[PDB]
Amino acid sequence: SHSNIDYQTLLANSDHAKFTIEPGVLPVG
Amino acid sequence: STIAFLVGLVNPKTVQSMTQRAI
Amino acid sequence: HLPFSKSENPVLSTIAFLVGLVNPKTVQSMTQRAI
Repeated sequence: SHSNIDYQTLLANSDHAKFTIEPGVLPVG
Repeated sequence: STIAFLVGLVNPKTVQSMTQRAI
Repeated sequence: HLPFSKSENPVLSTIAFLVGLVNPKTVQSMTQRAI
């Protein structure tokens, strides 16, 4: 079922005017 | 560079701005 | 950095290749003509 861990899909869409972020991209630097 | 061409000011850093630091 | 010998302090991390891969995966060019 689960693994204590969440993930991201690849089929969603964009309002093209969002205001949300997430540390799943590793822009560390 | 990013700092080598800017002082007393800088791009913010929570997003992928280090792309700049590799200019 | 490399254009800046002054680099961010670290003892065990990963910075440059990280954003590198982020941009890479973002390309989605599964047939990216490139190097």
